[PDB]
Amino acid sequence: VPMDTISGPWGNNGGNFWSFRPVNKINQIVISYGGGGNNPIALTFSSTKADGSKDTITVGGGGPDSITGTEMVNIGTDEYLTGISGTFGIYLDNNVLRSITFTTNLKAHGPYGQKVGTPFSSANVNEIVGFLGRSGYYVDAIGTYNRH
Amino acid sequence: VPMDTISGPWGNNGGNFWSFRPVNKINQIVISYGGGGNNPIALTFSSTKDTITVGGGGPDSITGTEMVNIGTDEYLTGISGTFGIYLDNNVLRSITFTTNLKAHGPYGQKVGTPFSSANEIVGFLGRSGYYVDAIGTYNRH
Ligand SMILES: CO[C@H]1O[C@H](CO[C@H]2O[C@H](CO)[C@@H](O)[C@H](O)[C@@H]2O[C@@H]2O[C@H](CO)[C@@H](O)[C@H](O)[C@H]2NC(C)=O)[C@@H](O[C@@H]2O[C@H](CO)[C@@H](O)[C@H](O)[C@H]2NC(C)=O)[C@H](O[C@H]2O[C@H](CO)[C@@H](O)[C@H](O)[C@@H]2O[C@@H]2O[C@H](CO)[C@@H](O)[C@H](O)[C@H]2NC(C)=O)[C@@H]1O
Repeated sequence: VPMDTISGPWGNNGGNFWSFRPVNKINQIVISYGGGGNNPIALTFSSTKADGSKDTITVGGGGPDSITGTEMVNIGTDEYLTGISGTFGIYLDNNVLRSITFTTNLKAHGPYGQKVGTPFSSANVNEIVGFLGRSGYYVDAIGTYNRH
Repeated sequence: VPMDTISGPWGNNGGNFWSFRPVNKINQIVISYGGGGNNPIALTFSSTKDTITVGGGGPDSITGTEMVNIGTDEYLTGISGTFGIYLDNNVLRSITFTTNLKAHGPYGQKVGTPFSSANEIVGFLGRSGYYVDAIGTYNRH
């Protein structure tokens, strides 16, 4: 049984594995921030079905950390995710996701968070049809599922 | 400059180092529990005022406490207990505080790997975060 090509994951081995590849396009992403600054702590990916129901996952933000702010990625009708990039660095003695950018066929959304630490970038070829990685209190790792 | 004899510590490398050796006798120990059960999450050592609390660094709410009251002619002499897994953490599961008079405990659930010290206990040290990762004693004969 064939399975979608994984790019990455990028990051480290903390937290718990997570995966989300819905059968319908991911049209909305919420970046949750903590600590009063631009510190990403959680990601929500959602895909709205024709009937009004949503496929959704939230990863990271597994702790008591108060959500202090959110940013959103809105993916339009003739828009689709093509690439991701960002940085992994230290947030409160944790090597985690520090910034993230979501590229579509139409624009780059972001940067979301703080451009600090070790950078990573997906291969510029392609459609991103899902995400996977590791998370706990924050986002420990992230990669993509891909289909050309 | 001499320093008091350390026994142990026992446990693992989790959490942060802690240490408490007061010049006044430790007369009370509070054992804090979490998750509605017999699961120790924090230890408070207090002197006749010197005090420390170790563990309980999480949002985990305290669901109960128990107390050792050390008598005026009583003093700590040994410790023992177990370490094991509590919510994906290899931490302290039970502890017994022995004095010249009696063993106090056990406090918690006697599950996991046992330990026991080989005297007066004059303080404690260890590692802690959300729970108690390690524990040992300062000693003076
Ligand atoms: C529920 O408590 C656990 O998770 C705490 C947060 O760490 C999680 O999130 C990060 C980032 O996403 C991730 O990398 C971790 O793996 C962990 O996720 C958990 O992963 C395990 C599998 O590994 C999985 O089973 C769990 O489901 C998953 N949790 C969730 C909610 O999904 C963690 O506290 C963090 O621990 C790391 C070191 O592992 C540390 O760097 C972080 O600074 C610290 N976070 C915070 C907010 O303090 C919990 O562990 C605590 O307490 C334990 C018990 O006493 C200790 O053994 C741990 O070491 C840690 O204490 C911290 O220790 C570091 C030094 O090691 C010290 O700098 C901190 O001060 C101290 N914390 C305190 C309060 O003193 C526990 O794993």
